[PDB]
Amino acid sequence: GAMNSSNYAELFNNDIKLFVDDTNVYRVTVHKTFEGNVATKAINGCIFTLNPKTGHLFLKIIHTSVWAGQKRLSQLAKWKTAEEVSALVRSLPKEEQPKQIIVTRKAMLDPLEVHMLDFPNIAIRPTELRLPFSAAMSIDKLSDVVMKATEPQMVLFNIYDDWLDRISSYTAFSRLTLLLRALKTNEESAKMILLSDPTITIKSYHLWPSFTDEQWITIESQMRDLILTEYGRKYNV
Amino acid sequence: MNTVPFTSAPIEVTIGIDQYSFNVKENQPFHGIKDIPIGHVHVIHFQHADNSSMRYGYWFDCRMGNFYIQYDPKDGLYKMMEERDGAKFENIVHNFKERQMMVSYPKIDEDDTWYNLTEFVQMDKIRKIVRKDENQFSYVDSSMTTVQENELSDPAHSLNYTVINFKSREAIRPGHEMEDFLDKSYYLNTVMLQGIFKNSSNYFGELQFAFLNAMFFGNYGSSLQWHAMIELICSSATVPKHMLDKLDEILYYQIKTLPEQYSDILLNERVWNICLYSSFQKNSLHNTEKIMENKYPELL
Ligand SMILES: CNC[C@H]1CCCC[C@H]1CN1CNCN1
Repeated sequence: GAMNSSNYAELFNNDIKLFVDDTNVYRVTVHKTFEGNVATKAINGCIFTLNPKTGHLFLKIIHTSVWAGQKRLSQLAKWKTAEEVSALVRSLPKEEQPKQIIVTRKAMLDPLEVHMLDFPNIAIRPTELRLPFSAAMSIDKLSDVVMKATEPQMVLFNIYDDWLDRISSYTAFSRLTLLLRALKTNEESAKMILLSDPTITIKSYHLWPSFTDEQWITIESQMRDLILTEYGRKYNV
Repeated sequence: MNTVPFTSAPIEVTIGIDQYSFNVKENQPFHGIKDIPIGHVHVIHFQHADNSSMRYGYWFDCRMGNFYIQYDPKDGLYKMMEERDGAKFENIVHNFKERQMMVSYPKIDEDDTWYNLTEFVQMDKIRKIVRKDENQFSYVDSSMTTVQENELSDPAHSLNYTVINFKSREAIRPGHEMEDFLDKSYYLNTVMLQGIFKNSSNYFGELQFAFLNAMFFGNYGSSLQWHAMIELICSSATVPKHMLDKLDEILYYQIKTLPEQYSDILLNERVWNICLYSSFQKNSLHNTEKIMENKYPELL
């Protein structure tokens, strides 16, 4: 059933599972036409498919060519998402395929269920959590690889960098969601926090700066302040 | 005209015959139902005055034999039985008619209701849904589960309706996932019509039989089946025009006949609002939409 606050630690047991977020699959800019009408122009998107225990991000880039000549693109986007997730699972060997796929939006359940009928033993689940994975395109390297793609492409990143060498999955997931919740509430501030100190670099194959443990504690504290603040600045409290 | 005599009426019971019903008191002198129209299936059904639980009854076609009702005090119900001795039967019936101990199937001449509810319903297909091949008539009650319900527990006592499941490999062609799920024409026309039912008459007959079991027995799995078969048509973009026109007539008479006070349990809001207002056929069921809007505007 639905993943929520109560069964949170199931994410970090040894049953392979993936989160799928489709928020950034179909992305548009809205603009005026010469006649003063409005039109959309699609830009590249991505499926965000994440193993929360290991940090594997299977970033399937959705090139704007997949929308050419198609109608009802917001609906197609959910079925395209499901098609690509199903293709991903099929590509994997059996022991490496997930036991559960958790979708972040309920509208992905039926498209993914239908695409996975060949896998009756993979549970497709919703969640009540309001996970901030839409902010994945606020991570500079992810946004960069999506926008530069000239064809469909799958790119692999560890969204935890090397954190698991020192902290547990549970803690790594909590750090990720805090970083993303911050980036989603105030991207400018959030990014300023992460990069304020020039001496702290990001490794070639990483996404985040190489903070020491003590530096992560400071960073994590600053991200909480931001989120609390923007909650005031938004609600006047 | 045919007759279904009763040996006796030892327990107080409401007796139904098709869409009609009458009350019979304990040990009232009642010896059956006469003037039953030939050419249609019929259902004779029962609700005990003491245990309104378990409505039950029997589907039959008087052309297939001489049938009578006799209470069984061991099993506690009115049982349909076949009399093979034709002269014994004629003699019993004539005596009971001469003593005027039978009620008359009370059909108004203008009234095509029963025909319109059973147009495509055949005894031979009923007998494949309700499996009991040593009898020519078929028992149904409120509690019987469907084969599909059993998959989600006694198989001998099941309603073997055709399994319809919109999220099934049978319903969904590999590579047409979105296409087949949003437009079920493949599933209706190729899988179900061409493949399983063979023609739309058999499809409509199972649809009508499922409605009737839902209405007369409050049989939940039958109601599920009726709505699934409606939904499969309404959610198909490509439906033969004659099927749509006939479906509109079928549903019109089902909605017309439904008790005003049972619509809360027998009508699925989601299916009817989807079918009448969002589906591909939202514009194709004019009679059904008008009667639904005038009679159950709350549901919608
Ligand atoms: C096919 N399992 C995935 C592995 C790919 C090669 C390196 C180890 C795993 C890499 N991770 C990073 N994000 C994506 N997966």
